[PDB]
Amino acid sequence: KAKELREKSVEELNTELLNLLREQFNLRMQAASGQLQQSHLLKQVRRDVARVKTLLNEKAGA
Amino acid sequence: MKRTFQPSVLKRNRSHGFRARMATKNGRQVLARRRAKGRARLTVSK
Amino acid sequence: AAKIRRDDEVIVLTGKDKGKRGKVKNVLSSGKVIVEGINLVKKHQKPVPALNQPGGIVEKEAAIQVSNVAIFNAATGKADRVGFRFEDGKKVRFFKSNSETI
Amino acid sequence: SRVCQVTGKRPVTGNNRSHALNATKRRFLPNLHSHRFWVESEKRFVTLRVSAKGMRVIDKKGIDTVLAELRARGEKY
Amino acid sequence: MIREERLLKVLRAPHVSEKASTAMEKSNTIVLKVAKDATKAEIKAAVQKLFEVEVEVVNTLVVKGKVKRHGQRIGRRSDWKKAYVTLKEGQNL
RNA sequence: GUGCUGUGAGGCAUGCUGGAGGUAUCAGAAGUGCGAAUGCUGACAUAAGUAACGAUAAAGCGGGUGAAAAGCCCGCUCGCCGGAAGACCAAGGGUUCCUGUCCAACGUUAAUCGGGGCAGGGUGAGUCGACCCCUAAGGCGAGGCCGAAAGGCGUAGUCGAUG
RNA sequence: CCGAACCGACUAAUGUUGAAAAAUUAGCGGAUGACUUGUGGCUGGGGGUGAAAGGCCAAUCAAACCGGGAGAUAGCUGGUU
RNA sequence: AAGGUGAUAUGAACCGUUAUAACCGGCGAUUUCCGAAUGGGGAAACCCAGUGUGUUUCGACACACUAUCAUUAACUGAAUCCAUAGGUUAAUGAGGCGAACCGGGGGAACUGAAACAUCUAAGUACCCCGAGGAAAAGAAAUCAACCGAGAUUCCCCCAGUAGCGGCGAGCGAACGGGGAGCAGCCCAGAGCCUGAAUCAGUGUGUGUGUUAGUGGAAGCGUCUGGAAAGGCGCGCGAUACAGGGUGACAGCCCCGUACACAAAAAUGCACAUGCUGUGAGCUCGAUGAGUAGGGCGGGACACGUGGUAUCCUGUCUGAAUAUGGGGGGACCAUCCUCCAAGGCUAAAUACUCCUGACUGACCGAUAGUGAACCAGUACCGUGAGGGAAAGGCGAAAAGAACCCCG
Ligand SMILES: [K+]
Ligand SMILES: [K+]
Ligand SMILES: [K+]
Ligand SMILES: [K+]
Ligand SMILES: [K+]
Ligand SMILES: [K+]
Ligand SMILES: [K+]
Ligand SMILES: [K+]
Ligand SMILES: [K+]
Ligand SMILES: [K+]
Ligand SMILES: [K+]
Ligand SMILES: [K+]
Ligand SMILES: [K+]
Ligand SMILES: [K+]
Ligand SMILES: [K+]
Ligand SMILES: [K+]
Ligand SMILES: [K+]
Ligand SMILES: [K+]
Ligand SMILES: [K+]
Ligand SMILES: [K+]
Ligand SMILES: [Mg+2]
Ligand SMILES: [Mg+2]
Ligand SMILES: [Mg+2]
Ligand SMILES: [Mg+2]
Ligand SMILES: [Mg+2]
Ligand SMILES: [Mg+2]
Ligand SMILES: [Mg+2]
Ligand SMILES: [Mg+2]
Ligand SMILES: [Mg+2]
Ligand SMILES: [Mg+2]
Ligand SMILES: [Mg+2]
Ligand SMILES: [Mg+2]
Ligand SMILES: [Mg+2]
Ligand SMILES: [Mg+2]
Ligand SMILES: [Mg+2]
Ligand SMILES: [Mg+2]
Ligand SMILES: [Mg+2]
Ligand SMILES: [Mg+2]
Ligand SMILES: [Mg+2]
Ligand SMILES: [Mg+2]
Ligand SMILES: [Mg+2]
Ligand SMILES: [Mg+2]
Ligand SMILES: [Mg+2]
Ligand SMILES: [Mg+2]
Ligand SMILES: [Mg+2]
Ligand SMILES: [Mg+2]
Ligand SMILES: [Mg+2]
Ligand SMILES: [Mg+2]
Ligand SMILES: [Mg+2]
Ligand SMILES: [Mg+2]
Ligand SMILES: [Mg+2]
Ligand SMILES: [Mg+2]
Ligand SMILES: [Mg+2]
Ligand SMILES: [Mg+2]
Ligand SMILES: [Mg+2]
Ligand SMILES: [Mg+2]
Ligand SMILES: [Mg+2]
Ligand SMILES: [Mg+2]
Ligand SMILES: [Mg+2]
Ligand SMILES: [Mg+2]
Ligand SMILES: [Mg+2]
Ligand SMILES: [Mg+2]
Ligand SMILES: [Mg+2]
Ligand SMILES: [Mg+2]
Ligand SMILES: [Mg+2]
Ligand SMILES: [Mg+2]
Ligand SMILES: [Mg+2]
Ligand SMILES: [Mg+2]
Ligand SMILES: [Mg+2]
Ligand SMILES: [Mg+2]
Ligand SMILES: [Mg+2]
Ligand SMILES: [Mg+2]
Ligand SMILES: [Mg+2]
Ligand SMILES: [Mg+2]
Ligand SMILES: [Mg+2]
Ligand SMILES: [Mg+2]
Ligand SMILES: [Mg+2]
Ligand SMILES: [Mg+2]
Ligand SMILES: [Mg+2]
Ligand SMILES: [Mg+2]
Repeated sequence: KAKELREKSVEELNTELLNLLREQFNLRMQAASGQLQQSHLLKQVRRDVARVKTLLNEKAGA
Repeated sequence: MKRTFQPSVLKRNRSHGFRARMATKNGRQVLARRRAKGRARLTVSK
Repeated sequence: AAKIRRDDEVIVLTGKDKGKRGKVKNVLSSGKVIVEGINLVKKHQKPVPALNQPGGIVEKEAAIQVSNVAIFNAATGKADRVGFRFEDGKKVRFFKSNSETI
Repeated sequence: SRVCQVTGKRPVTGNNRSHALNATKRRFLPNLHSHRFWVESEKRFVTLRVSAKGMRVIDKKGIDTVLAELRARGEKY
Repeated sequence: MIREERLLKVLRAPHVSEKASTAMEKSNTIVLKVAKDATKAEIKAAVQKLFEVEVEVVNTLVVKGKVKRHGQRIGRRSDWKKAYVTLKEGQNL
């Protein structure tokens, strides 16, 4: 998924990162209350957050 | 009867703790020895 | 690469099921394969009140060493050996006996 | 430390020997003195801790030559 | 402002227990598991933004983890932070 | 285990057990032979079902639960402490706290009970305490002075409560 | 000065594989002082400290403990298949 | 690459199968706190700041700087007129850790001498400082013996010899010979001629490794058996019969092995070629002074003061300087030989915390590491420190459904 993210701009990456963090929080609430059946989604959003932060770091010349 | 071990955490740390060991070259050689032996607990420091 | 793959049709070389034929259902990283209908064992399954409880004596396949089976050459009707070669830039398997691609 | 700033003389170890030749460890110390040396070229006195031998070296070579040696060695005065 | 990225990390889970349930229906107080380094001010801002309720006051405490055996092996669970979050009257979570 | 065999250390054969290694001959090399060392390690005896079961404050009975109750729960009675054998802190310890469940081991007996096993729960502060400001004894200590080296002492400072 | 707390330790019995590697019980001395106690600090091994007994310095003291020189040395005792 | 989401360790929810599943390698990114720990402090993993940039919903938030010392530079700046000390700032460097080997500063005793003091143990153990991949040493003020050799280092001899020695216990060379390896240079200075040798750095090439990988020959029947790789029979491969696995012992079942190949990227080495610095040659000069030597006290030399050369120097002295000086084991003469008081230098040598491969008339659970196993753990101790025990179901869990006493 790093290819499609690499097209977006720094400002689009920051909006995407925020959206993932909200999703990660909602999943965390559902998991804790026992209302999450698809536990595999937790790892998925966690690694997506890492992908976005890596690209934000690559674009800053870092 | 009063026995020899009368615990006090402040005295324990001042006498044998990590920073007391680091304060002298002889104390740093204690730490070097215990690291070479591979101790899991280097000092009394909790 | 692996000479025996899942869904291959194999024939058993050694053991109580020597000479029998089946299809590879599972390849285990320990060098063993589950072959359909072959190395059958009778498991005394205790009932599990958590889910459904069909606790009884179940028959099921046990893993067998992968060197104890051979790829089955249906043309010759015999066990064969596998080689590797490159055709059209891709690596393929072929029967050692008649040199045909698997 | 008991070290001559001009020559680098410092304590050395050796033995006391008795008539029966019993050896006991001892030191030999340098003959050090703090002395104010007049530096004509800078119109001031510089105090050095020097052995009597070092004072003879300064008499021979001149305080300016000696002080240049000290600056080369990084020895502050 | 506390940044939204920080606010999204401080609340970990609701805390379910008899004392927590009694706290909710008797004093309008919800009990949360929060990040170990969260402050009372961070918890207050996160609840107000993410749960969309008005908070009166936050009380906190640190729960020390228990030593447990597991097949001879000895271990220790992690310390965690509990927050009693009193909501303003009329609010409902 | 048994039989045979040689002057001896030993050798050979074979039944049973065992379930995968063994090794002639002639040479070669040794961590090469154990009953003692108040030898070393582990196992198991003896005394012996003996001494003892940890303050001579003390128990009795009815009911409950339970496979089982002198010891647990409830009740009535009795006795013991009461400048403590009551209540509450600091220190020290660190979950021993509460609830459910279990009785192998632990508990000097039994145990349905437990500071025991397992699981869940429980510690909410502007005012209490710590942190914090301030210093004592004392410690460290830029430069500094001193010392073969390591280091010693100490100024400005900076720490240090038991205040 | 008499006498509890508190600090001691003169006598006796018990205990001596103890309830306890120094105690228990009945008596005993000091108890406003050269008193007693909490917390923290300082002194280090031929060294400390000692109202002085070679006392005490972590159940160790006519030279602490730990590691090293180290397999010290043993004209002695034991053992040697 | 057709499988996969590390182990205990099943399950759950999932990913993938022709190439963004997983896995392996190169290069990157992220990398909390403590620790030299460096913003101040501190009972390690904690407490408390300053300054500047931003941001703000006025509650606040984010980020970056801020140790010490050394050197250099700038600005500033006392007593004190110039000055100097001092002060501030900046740049660059250092500190800490690590098994051995290496150089240096200090330096025991037990023991042996059948006691013991000289002597020995021994410049050992140990403490300290410093360096490197090696270190140190090194280009004759060296030996030799009237013939000659030609820096240093290491190995074999010389030789337990010559000597030293309460002439006791003990200590113990050199000359000379055979080998490994081999290399020579610069400053103390001008002129000429010039940028010429030579090393160091940095680019670029070509090879050659290292860090993933690819292909890799040839067996069936029958007997015993739970199972064949064993027996018996008949075949086949071999530049591959090293080794490991598979239900008993397999060249031909599997993984390998011989052999033949492979790199996007990073990197080692040896060449080549750039760029930078370095200076090459000739000539004429110069030739290391509180030094050599001496007196006194010690130490080092195999050599214990001895008839004792030579070396080092704590103390007091003190030349000649090439028409000169050092050495040749007291000393003198003669002769021979060398040129101190400035410095650099590869190789042969020492070691192994660590990585890979291979090997053993080495061990096989009281052995071998203390530790085959979650061991420097449990446990013991205030602490330094001390320090265990504990391996094996089966080929495969097929690890015993169900019934019975309790
Ligand atoms: K102390
Ligand atoms: K037999
Ligand atoms: K047998
Ligand atoms: K014995
Ligand atoms: K008995
Ligand atoms: K008991
Ligand atoms: K009983
Ligand atoms: K007092
Ligand atoms: K004394
Ligand atoms: K002790
Ligand atoms: K002593
Ligand atoms: K730090
Ligand atoms: K001696
Ligand atoms: K003797
Ligand atoms: K003697
Ligand atoms: K096989
Ligand atoms: K094989
Ligand atoms: K001499
Ligand atoms: K050991
Ligand atoms: K052992
Ligand atoms: Mg001596
Ligand atoms: Mg409140
Ligand atoms: Mg609180
Ligand atoms: Mg043989
Ligand atoms: Mg033996
Ligand atoms: Mg025996
Ligand atoms: Mg015997
Ligand atoms: Mg006995
Ligand atoms: Mg016994
Ligand atoms: Mg009985
Ligand atoms: Mg009897
Ligand atoms: Mg009796
Ligand atoms: Mg009795
Ligand atoms: Mg009792
Ligand atoms: Mg009753
Ligand atoms: Mg009773
Ligand atoms: Mg517990
Ligand atoms: Mg309780
Ligand atoms: Mg309970
Ligand atoms: Mg019992
Ligand atoms: Mg019972
Ligand atoms: Mg319980
Ligand atoms: Mg309990
Ligand atoms: Mg100081
Ligand atoms: Mg200083
Ligand atoms: Mg002070
Ligand atoms: Mg203060
Ligand atoms: Mg206080
Ligand atoms: Mg007394
Ligand atoms: Mg009494
Ligand atoms: Mg009186
Ligand atoms: Mg009185
Ligand atoms: Mg000592
Ligand atoms: Mg006496
Ligand atoms: Mg004592
Ligand atoms: Mg003594
Ligand atoms: Mg010795
Ligand atoms: Mg001995
Ligand atoms: Mg600091
Ligand atoms: Mg800091
Ligand atoms: Mg402070
Ligand atoms: Mg260093
Ligand atoms: Mg002797
Ligand atoms: Mg060198
Ligand atoms: Mg000649
Ligand atoms: Mg391959
Ligand atoms: Mg092959
Ligand atoms: Mg066969
Ligand atoms: Mg077998
Ligand atoms: Mg010269
Ligand atoms: Mg000379
Ligand atoms: Mg001299
Ligand atoms: Mg002389
Ligand atoms: Mg002399
Ligand atoms: Mg002289
Ligand atoms: Mg001479
Ligand atoms: Mg001569
Ligand atoms: Mg062992
Ligand atoms: Mg065994
Ligand atoms: Mg302890």
